[PDB]
Amino acid sequence: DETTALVCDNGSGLVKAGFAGDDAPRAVFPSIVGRPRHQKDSYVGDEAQSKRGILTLKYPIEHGIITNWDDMEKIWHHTFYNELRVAPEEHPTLLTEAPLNPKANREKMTQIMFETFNVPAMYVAIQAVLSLYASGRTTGIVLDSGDGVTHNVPIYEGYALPHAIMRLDLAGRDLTDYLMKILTERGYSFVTTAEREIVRDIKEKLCYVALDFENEMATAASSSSLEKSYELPDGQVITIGNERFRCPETLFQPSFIGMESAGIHETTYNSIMKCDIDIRKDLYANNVMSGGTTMYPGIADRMQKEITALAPSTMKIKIIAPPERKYSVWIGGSILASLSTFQQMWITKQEYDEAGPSIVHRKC
Amino acid sequence: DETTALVCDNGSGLVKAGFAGDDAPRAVFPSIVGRPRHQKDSYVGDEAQSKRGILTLKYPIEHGIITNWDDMEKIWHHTFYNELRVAPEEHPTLLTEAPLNPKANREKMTQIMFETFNVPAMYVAIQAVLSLYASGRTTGIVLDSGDGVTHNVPIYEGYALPHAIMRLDLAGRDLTDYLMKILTERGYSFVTTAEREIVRDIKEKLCYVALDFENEMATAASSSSLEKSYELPDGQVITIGNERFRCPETLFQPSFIGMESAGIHETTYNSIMKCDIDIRKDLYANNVMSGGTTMYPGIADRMQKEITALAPSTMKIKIIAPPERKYSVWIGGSILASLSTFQQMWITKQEYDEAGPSI
Amino acid sequence: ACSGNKAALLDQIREGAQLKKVGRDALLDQIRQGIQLKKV
Ligand SMILES: Nc1ncnc2c1ncn2[C@@H]1O[C@H](COP(=O)(O)OP(=O)(O)OP(=O)(O)O)[C@@H](O)[C@H]1O
Ligand SMILES: Nc1ncnc2c1ncn2[C@@H]1O[C@H](COP(=O)(O)OP(=O)(O)OP(=O)(O)O)[C@@H](O)[C@H]1O
Ligand SMILES: [Ca+2]
Ligand SMILES: [Ca+2]
Repeated sequence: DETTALVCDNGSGLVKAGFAGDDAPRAVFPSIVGRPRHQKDSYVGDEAQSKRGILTLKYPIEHGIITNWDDMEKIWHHTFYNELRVAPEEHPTLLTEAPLNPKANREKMTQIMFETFNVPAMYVAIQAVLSLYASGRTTGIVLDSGDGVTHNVPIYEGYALPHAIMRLDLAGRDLTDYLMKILTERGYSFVTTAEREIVRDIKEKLCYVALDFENEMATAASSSSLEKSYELPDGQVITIGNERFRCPETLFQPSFIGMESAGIHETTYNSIMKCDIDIRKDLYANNVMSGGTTMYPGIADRMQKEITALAPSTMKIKIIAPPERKYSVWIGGSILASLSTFQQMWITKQEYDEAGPSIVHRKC
Repeated sequence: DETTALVCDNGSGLVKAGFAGDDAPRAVFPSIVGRPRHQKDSYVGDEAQSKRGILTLKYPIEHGIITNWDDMEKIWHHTFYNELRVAPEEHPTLLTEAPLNPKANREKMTQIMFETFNVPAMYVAIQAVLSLYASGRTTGIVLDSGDGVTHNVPIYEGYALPHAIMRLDLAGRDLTDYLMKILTERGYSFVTTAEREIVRDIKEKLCYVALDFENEMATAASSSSLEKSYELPDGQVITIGNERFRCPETLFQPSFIGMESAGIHETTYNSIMKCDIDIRKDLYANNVMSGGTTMYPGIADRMQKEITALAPSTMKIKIIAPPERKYSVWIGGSILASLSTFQQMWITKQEYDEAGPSI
Repeated sequence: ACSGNKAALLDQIREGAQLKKVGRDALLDQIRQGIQLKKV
């Protein structure tokens, strides 16, 4: 793969990167950069936490938005030179951004890609949209939930609807936190050295969503139907019960981590209600879920149930949970970038040299 | 053994040298060089002290640091040509250095090895680390105590932690001195001609560490439980009692030779305290001891006791005293140099010719 | 795009399409492993 396009999706927690045309990211590494805590000069990814002990670790991406441009540069460098092993100047590069990304950010990003990395061509696409594309639709409402943030994004004919976007500062990073908390409140000594890592694995291995939380609690109270076990490496085995479904419940009841916000079913319903009454039909029947925090077993049907209850009785609801939705966004991009009707949509270095960083903002 | 790697650990008092892959140094000789006191041109090792009488003896290594580069050259020459009987230019050579070795020294050493000895490849490794390796660990705190100096070295994942290193200019060379002193203060005429030698043998044969110094003194005061005897060659037999454990006690109480420094238990504890709070657990449970001055019977348990008292009650402590710790460092190197994941870590003459000593 | 080009891109997307099917740490690990040493 040379003279081919690159796809780079920068999550709050995870970076996904690869080549357009590929069915999956060749590179998935933690979105973190570490510099020597005292006085080589920088580390990124797995190696940065491997040596967390002698570095100050930082996260360029907070809430899905880029906040540290220097550190973000180191991430992109590590992406091209160290992960993909490619030269940016001979690959058009597609990049992804959060809904509601400020214009100054988009331009700052376009500006770096050109001046600093000297890529021949580039494009910025909104993450949620790519997810939708990945499913083969151009109309619907996406629920993207990654490590740092959660959005509801209504989309109509390839264009998102900014007035109707719902943002929720609750994602997997805080769900892992919640689980770590509870687990400990039951005598399980957990810290960050290496525990934080285990707590996350338990999360993705054992947690699931209850179709009926009140009802599911009573089950785990009257039998051991729902107990499951996890042997730590130390050796100490531990058992989990209602904790398996109480942790993800936080997505529907944020008041579990004490957030007086509303749950993803409500924000999904509110988001649709915020749209043209004539396209609601299309939206209700096209809930596409993306992100790693949507991977919980049972979340699709819980959502289906919750929404059927909020909406009109006559409307047909539908939830689409691609088994690959952990990587939907990236896949969405992988597809786009490879299509031929898209090849005219690239921003060329030439175009940028004439107009300026502002040559990356279109309406319609 | 040809085209194989060489391992060379230069102590303040002793040089250890051999071949990588071997379980022990084929050559262990005094780290001293003697030149004609008045006017062949140089002697090294056992032969140099054999003829001390007509030479000026000198020690290139003081405090574990190389201070005389000319003399150090003669040592390395004697190592290759006269001990190992090898040619440097056909053997990668691994060398050892003290914690906190100045960069100019390391480079000066790399520079000699290449320009003067023309070895194909070389590596410099920190002595304490090798000891740790020898024990099969890559994380822990080493207590290296040889003839000239004592260090506490905290190490995490193969890398030492320089901010946390504790140096103590008290080792076996001064313990032998202390013992020589006392012994004499009891009517035993001891000088250097050949006595100094005996005093050292008595040290390594009879000295040990008390688990409870105050308590051990009272024992040797109320009975002869702890007396032991040593026949000199002259013939004159001599008896030792509390001197057997008072001599090593100097490691825990430097105020015995009038050093207002703190003991190895304290510096060990201080060294750990100087580290990241998250790796202290690993360190406390991995005290590896190396050097010939750690060979005293009872030192492992004294240390275990002393540290349990300084540290949190909840922390698990552990002392590892390899029976081979006299040679840990060298062994540590012997192992390293032979490993295959290491063969890319060598500094090649080529690499040196391009960049410079700073490579 | 804001032109008649956007409709074909859109249509193309819905259509579908496949996607091609896809030193210090080792030294460290080796050390811990252990080793035998020729006897002298
Ligand atoms: N099987 C699983 N079950 C539950 N959670 C999972 C699973 N797999 C991954 N996750 C969670 O998904 C999160 C990462 O997902 P993703 O890569 O979509 O987010 P991101 O793009 O890095 O961040 P964001 O999109 O919030 O900016 C992690 O917090 C991880 O715990
Ligand atoms: N069995 C023993 N009991 C006590 N001391 C011993 C014993 N064997 C050796 N020693 C002492 O160990 C010292 C030499 O140890 P070692 O070879 O580790 O030091 P070195 O590397 O030459 O010097 P340094 O490490 O201080 O620069 C000598 O002073 C010797 O008296
Ligand atoms: Ca994301
Ligand atoms: Ca030494």
